[PDB]
Amino acid sequence: VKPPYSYIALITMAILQSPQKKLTLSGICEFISNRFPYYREKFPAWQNSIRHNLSLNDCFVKIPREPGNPGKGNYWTLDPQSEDMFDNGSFLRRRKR
DNA sequence: GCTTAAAATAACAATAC
DNA sequence: GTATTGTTATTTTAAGC
Repeated sequence: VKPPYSYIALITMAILQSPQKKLTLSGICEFISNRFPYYREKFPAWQNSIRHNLSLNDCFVKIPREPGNPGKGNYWTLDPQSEDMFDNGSFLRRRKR
């Protein structure tokens, strides 16, 4: 059902798409599932997968189980670094792996 | 044809409520 | 006690030499 793809890319865009300086792991899961149905169909653990490609890359700060996460109500905050490491490049989705 | 790197995936673990 | 997130580590895939 279609091959896999770079999540970091979708992530970088998920964060970039939000220049408001804010993001939510859950929100992303929705933004992705909303974008890709197949992904929301199989969802072979897009939790760690996303969160992985989400954190493992940008290297930002997130908020764990807070007093305002009834189900999937969390908050993720990223510093002005992701857009920095990106702007520098030119949307390289590999970088001579 | 082989190895190396990075990307992608999965499982657990820790905190918080 | 339960629920949500976070962190780590392992795996797999694909491209680099």
